[PDB]
Amino acid sequence: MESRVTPVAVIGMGCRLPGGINSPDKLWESLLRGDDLVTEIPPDRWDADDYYDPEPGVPGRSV
Amino acid sequence: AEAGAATVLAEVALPASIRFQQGAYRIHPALLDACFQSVGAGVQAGTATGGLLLPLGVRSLRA
Repeated sequence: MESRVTPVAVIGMGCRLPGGINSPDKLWESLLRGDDLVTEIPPDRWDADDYYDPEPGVPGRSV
Repeated sequence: AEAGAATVLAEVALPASIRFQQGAYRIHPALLDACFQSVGAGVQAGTATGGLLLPLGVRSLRA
């Protein structure tokens, strides 16, 4: 009543995230450690150097 | 270096509209011609004061 919607309780979660994070506790530990999960684009994905360009707005290339 | 400098250098890069073409050449023809255009600076701005010069080829090329 005080909440117009019936309150909902989260009873579990799952996650697979960069930097080897596959559990919420792993995410919490990484967050407390102040770790970063951003890295260079892996080559097997594609050639980052091929498409990289520091110049803004260059067609066909990313920044 | 000076008004009688025998060496010059220039910052050269393909235009954004063409920068993507670099993946299909050993040297992009436009970039190489731009490098040739750098010779137009010469020892002086008055180098070959009259008429237009055109390249006739080079002794050797080392990629």
